[PDB]
Amino acid sequence: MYQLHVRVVEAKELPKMDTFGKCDAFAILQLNSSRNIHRTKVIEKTYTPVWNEEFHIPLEDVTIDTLTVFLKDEDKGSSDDPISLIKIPINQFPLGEVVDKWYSLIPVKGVKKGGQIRLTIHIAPLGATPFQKT
Ligand SMILES: [Ca+2]
Ligand SMILES: [Ca+2]
Repeated sequence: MYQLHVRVVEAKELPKMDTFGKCDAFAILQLNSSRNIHRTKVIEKTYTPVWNEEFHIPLEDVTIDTLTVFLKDEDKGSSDDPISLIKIPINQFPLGEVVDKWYSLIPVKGVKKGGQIRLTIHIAPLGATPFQKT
């Protein structure tokens, strides 16, 4: 068994998602199509949100698993405003290494730019210390 440790650090270059505002940005993490979803806090009225939030997701397969990262803009009614997403194959991360990297998000229809998000990702055997080289 292996575990995927993910620090959702920050994002930048976000589009304007509110006609009289900026972006009320939060991120969502999903392994494969698992119903166990992880969400950051919202950072209100910014194009450069910093969350620095850690999540720990059990992996079912260290090669075929995929991490989908959704970026969204929180709005005032019952729904939010999708911005962009990226699908990150898990096989590209060397086992036990802590990889700090920026990822260009692909914007949804009707959004001019998708932004970039910084993630620290670390696949490690269960019980090993998160975010330390193994
Ligand atoms: Ca909006
Ligand atoms: Ca908003």
